[PDB]
Amino acid sequence: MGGTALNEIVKKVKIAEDVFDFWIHSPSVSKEARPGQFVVIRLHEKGERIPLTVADTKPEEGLFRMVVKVVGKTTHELSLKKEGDTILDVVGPLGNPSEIENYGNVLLVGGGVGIATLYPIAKALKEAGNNITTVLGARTKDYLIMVDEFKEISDVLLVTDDGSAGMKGVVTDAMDKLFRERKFDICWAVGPTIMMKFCTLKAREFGVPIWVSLNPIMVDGTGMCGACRVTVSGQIKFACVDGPEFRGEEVDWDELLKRLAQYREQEKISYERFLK
Amino acid sequence: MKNRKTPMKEQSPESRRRNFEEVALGYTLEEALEEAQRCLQCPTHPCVSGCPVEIDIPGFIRKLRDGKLEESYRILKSYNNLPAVCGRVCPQEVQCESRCVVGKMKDSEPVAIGRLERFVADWAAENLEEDVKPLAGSKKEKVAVVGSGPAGLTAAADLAKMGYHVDIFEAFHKPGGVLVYGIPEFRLPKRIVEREVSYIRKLGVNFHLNTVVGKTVKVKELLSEYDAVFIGTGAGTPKFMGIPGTNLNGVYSANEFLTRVNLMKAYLFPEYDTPIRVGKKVAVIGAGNTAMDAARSALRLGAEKVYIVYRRTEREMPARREEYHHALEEGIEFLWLTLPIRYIGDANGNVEAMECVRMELKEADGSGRPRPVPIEGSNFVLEVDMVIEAIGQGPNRVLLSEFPGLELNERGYIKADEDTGATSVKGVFAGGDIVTGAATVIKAMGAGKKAAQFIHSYLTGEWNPWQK
Ligand SMILES: Cc1cc2nc3c(=O)[nH]c(=O)nc-3n(C[C@H](O)[C@H](O)[C@H](O)COP(=O)(O)OP(=O)(O)OC[C@H]3O[C@@H](n4cnc5c(N)ncnc54)[C@H](O)[C@@H]3O)c2cc1C
Ligand SMILES: Cc1cc2nc3c(=O)[nH]c(=O)nc-3n(C[C@H](O)[C@H](O)[C@H](O)COP(=O)(O)OP(=O)(O)OC[C@H]3O[C@@H](n4cnc5c(N)ncnc54)[C@H](O)[C@@H]3O)c2cc1C
Ligand SMILES: NC(=O)c1ccc[n+]([C@@H]2O[C@H](COP(=O)([O-])OP(=O)(O)OC[C@H]3O[C@@H](n4cnc5c(N)ncnc54)[C@H](O)[C@@H]3O)[C@@H](O)[C@H]2O)c1
Ligand code: SF4
Ligand code: SF4
Ligand code: FES
Repeated sequence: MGGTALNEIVKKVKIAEDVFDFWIHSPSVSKEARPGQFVVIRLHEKGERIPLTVADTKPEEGLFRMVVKVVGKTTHELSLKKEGDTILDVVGPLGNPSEIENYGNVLLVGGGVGIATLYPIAKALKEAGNNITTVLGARTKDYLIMVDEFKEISDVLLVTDDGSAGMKGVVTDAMDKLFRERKFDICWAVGPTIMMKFCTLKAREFGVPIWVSLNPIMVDGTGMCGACRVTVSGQIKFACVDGPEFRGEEVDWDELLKRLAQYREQEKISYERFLK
Repeated sequence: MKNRKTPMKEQSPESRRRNFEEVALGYTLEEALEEAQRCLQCPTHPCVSGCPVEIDIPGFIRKLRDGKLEESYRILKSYNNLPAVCGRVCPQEVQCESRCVVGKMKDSEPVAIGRLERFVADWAAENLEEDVKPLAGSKKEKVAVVGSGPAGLTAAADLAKMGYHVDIFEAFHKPGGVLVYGIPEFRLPKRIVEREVSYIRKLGVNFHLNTVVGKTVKVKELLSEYDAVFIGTGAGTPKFMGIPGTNLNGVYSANEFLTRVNLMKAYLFPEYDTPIRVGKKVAVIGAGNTAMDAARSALRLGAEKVYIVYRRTEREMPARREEYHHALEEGIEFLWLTLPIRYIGDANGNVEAMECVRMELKEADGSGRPRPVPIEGSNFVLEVDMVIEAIGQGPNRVLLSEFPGLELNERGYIKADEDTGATSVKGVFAGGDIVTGAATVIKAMGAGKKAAQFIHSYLTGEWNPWQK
């Protein structure tokens, strides 16, 4: 033997304090993956199902990229996993792929880890011949860093730190400072729900419509229960089957924000874990 | 009056209400023998007519009383792949024991046929083992089975024995279907399901877990790389009523609640990493087995009050009668002829209440035999901090569309021959809830049996429904 096994963690890299980037060996998932899609994983037998985005794929070598923020137990445990370790369950690719054509001038906005989700979209847009302007925000500067090697290699990048390069603070301010120049009819927002809400609230805009990648609570990820329930326009959609990407104008943000806080008692399993 | 069923060991209501161990403990051998002597061995045996697959009921009961338990298991196994399940979960009240003549005597109960099937299956399951195999390397043809529920497991098992290459593809991490994520441990112990899976696994069947067909592997790949395909995906969407307050925190589909509780084991939290919301007063909408198991799952989580809320009367409740009583024994309260109008939430987000009305009978058959119409001024409110909606389920609409030429029924289920299981697509078969809609395990089993047999017949060239 002496080689790569199913769902092996091939490369692990710590790119920030509580942010970890994974390259995982899964030939099928890597081959069948379309931009905008995600996977649902389970670490151990007692483990839980959590959704995480595919950040990139190399089908020829059967690998897929994923970048994770540590906000609690499962993301923590995954970060503590070492090279050679396997993830117990990996199901994907789930969700509906991004709608990729040759539109025109496109604006992309992303936050910390959501940038990873925002990456294969960028590549795919640039794969379709779009001229992109990308906005990068993060938790901090190089203490918690955002991937420059992705965007600058893939497009012209405007860095919107919370007090460093480019403008200083929220990324909606960088979208705001288009003004004189600007572009024709597309904006993308991937990050925490608040940021995606605001990039939608760019509504002033130049009359440019927003695509957004939602992040609700998921269980199966196959559209079998409705945990990921979202109200688009006035009607109910499932972000695992109908999404995860929707049009921000039609997205109900307040209700999604309310639902992402639906389980806040979950801190308990973080504490019993953090003792060890 | 006189002839009633033989009592079996059962968990006390007060002790079992907080844990998930099985309620019905099962017959001892002497108890099974006592019950078996009650069978009158009717030459016409109407009991058989009450069974969906017409198991030779007086036969296995007779071999049981004769102390020949080995023959009894094989008699059952000729008709039914999953007897340790059906003995537990079959609605015998409306099927086989509903046709038993000793029940037709004046104020007498039928022979506990389900319990005897359960006994023979369990007696030979808990301890006794069978044999090794695989024989599934005999034939040339490869078959793809989609779904590891009762249907897919049965179909795969039968096809493997016939010598064909069998690949089961399962979306979840544990096989399979309702037997793992649907029906709770206190009704169907998972040891039985895991056992059968290993048994089918020992027959040489390959399980592709964590594989969503149409996503992990495309439909047109399954059709390209396989000789036959069985669609046993079952049906669970689920269906939301859509009333106001549906998006509130604390409102659940029975799918999510039970998937968390059964498959993800949120009641063993924080041993298992899957959490569930608190529910001191919980309302479950519907009176089916899905609603009944959900409510019963909820009470074991430390619920102070659990309510059943149902549009129709008691007699119209589809749930298994024994389990209806079990729910009552655990303290669950039933509200008949009550229909929810909206859910009331607080500022922080949480379900505090529920607006409801009462119902009655007026029209004949607008939709559903006794179609219920609400009553004005019957409108009231119920205070609940948790809500689980179990009003039904549906087929997978996107997945079926990826099958070219596949014809659906009245409202989304696959058009498929009842006996052969053959659809409008060459070489493709289907069975279970994906065809009939909501139904029984034994029927899903049977469909798997029949489809497997005609896949064999088709792959040998003898029979071909697809000509033009
Ligand atoms: C399509 C999709 C793609 C995603 N991709 C990424 C990604 O690439 N990188 C990343 O860091 N995150 C991603 N997320 C969000 C991620 O799923 C949550 O952060 C994750 O559930 C965190 O759970 P946990 O590790 O703490 O374990 P859990 O015990 O399951 O979560 C409990 C703790 O985590 C907190 N928490 C934060 N978000 C969630 C959430 N959605 N569900 C449940 N609990 C949450 C809870 O407040 C609680 O403290 C994605 C979500 C979706 C729907
Ligand atoms: C709560 C509940 C309680 C019930 N209680 C009883 C009872 O007491 N007595 C009785 O007789 N009947 C009962 N039933 C009904 C019985 O469980 C079903 O009728 C029977 O299981 C149908 O078998 P099936 O294979 O058609 O569906 P399922 O058992 O649901 O099989 C579906 C399987 O296929 C998988 N699958 C689905 N789609 C895909 C896909 N695209 N790709 C890969 N895998 C897929 C699913 O993950 C699942 O594992 C109950 C049902 C439910 C939901
Ligand atoms: N929706 C998705 O597809 C997706 C994918 C991965 C991660 N996420 C999410 O990433 C989140 C964590 O974010 P983070 O730790 O990387 O950093 P973070 O919370 O500080 O947000 C990162 C950047 O978002 C920009 N931003 C603009 N307005 C903002 C606002 N009003 N509030 C917050 N941020 C604003 C900022 O530039 C900020 O740097 C998670 O909650 C996870 O759910 C979402
Ligand atoms: S009917 Fe009741 S009694 Fe007559 S055979 Fe079937 S079981 Fe034995
Ligand atoms: S299968 Fe269900 S119905 Fe047929 S016998 Fe066993 S129990 Fe009675
Ligand atoms: S995750 Fe349960 S239906 Fe989307």
